[PDB]
Amino acid sequence: VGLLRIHVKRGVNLAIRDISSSDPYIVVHCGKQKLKTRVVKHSVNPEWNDDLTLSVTDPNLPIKLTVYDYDLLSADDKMGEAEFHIGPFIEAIKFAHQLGPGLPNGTIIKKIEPSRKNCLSESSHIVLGKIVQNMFLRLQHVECGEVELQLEWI
Amino acid sequence: VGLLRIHVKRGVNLAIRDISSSDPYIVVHCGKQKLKTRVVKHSVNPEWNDDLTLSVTDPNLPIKLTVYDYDLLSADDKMGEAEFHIGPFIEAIKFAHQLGPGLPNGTIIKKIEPSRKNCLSESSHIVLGKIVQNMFLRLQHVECGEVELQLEWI
Ligand SMILES: [Ca+2]
Ligand SMILES: [Ca+2]
Repeated sequence: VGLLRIHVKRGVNLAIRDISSSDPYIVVHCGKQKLKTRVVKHSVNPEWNDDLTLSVTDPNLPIKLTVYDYDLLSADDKMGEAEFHIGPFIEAIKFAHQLGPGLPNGTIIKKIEPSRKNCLSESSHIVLGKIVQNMFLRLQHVECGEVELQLEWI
Repeated sequence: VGLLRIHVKRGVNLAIRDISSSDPYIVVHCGKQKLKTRVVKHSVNPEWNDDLTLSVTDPNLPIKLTVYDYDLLSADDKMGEAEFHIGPFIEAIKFAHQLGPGLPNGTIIKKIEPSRKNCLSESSHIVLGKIVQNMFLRLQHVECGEVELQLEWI
């Protein structure tokens, strides 16, 4: 158990779902938690700069992220989804805690490579007072779009 | 200058463009060469197993790959595109030639990591009598699909 802070920074080249634009927001859901960002109107490169805080019980179940086009009068169209795992992040955190302040500032603790078994668009760095994981996610099931976020815990 | 053999092996989870299926084929084009594979009817996981042979003049210009849904009565719908570079491959080839048969069979000469500046879905290996590059490409501008190919030269 712990508290995962997801800083949702921005979307890049998101899909159009309302002809001229989209009104994108993100839903994160982990088991049964569902948290949402604010809506950015008429944008496919939204700068959400929005923080979500997730309560982790089970560090091994994936965290799902979905982008939607907000529309007041109909169900919101999906604009891509991605999953990520926070196992490696939680382990990098345990380590840094057990080493103490002897671990130098700016140290990259772990590099995670994009593969066919994840949604990274580039190598994800776990970096050190705070351990942080920088993620650039390739959205699945959509013709374009990426989301950039940074993870914190706890 | 040289001859690039592109073994187009298969497509994986390609997009639907004719409701129930697609009839996918690939066009490769490098500057002004345009070469096409055979059409696989009613498939989104086509096993093309088809060879294309490209004449390279300029090793630094990208090779573009596009998948299309063949339809006799209308322009063929695009089903994704990708670009790849053969610079690193040609250099791995020069090397193996200059070393000679002292270079062990099965040796991985180069690993190329997926990044936001390429279309790899996983790390691409350049491997040795023949130098070969294995590529798994993530298609762009489409909601799903990958193409697996192997490069040979010359
Ligand atoms: Ca809308
Ligand atoms: Ca068709």
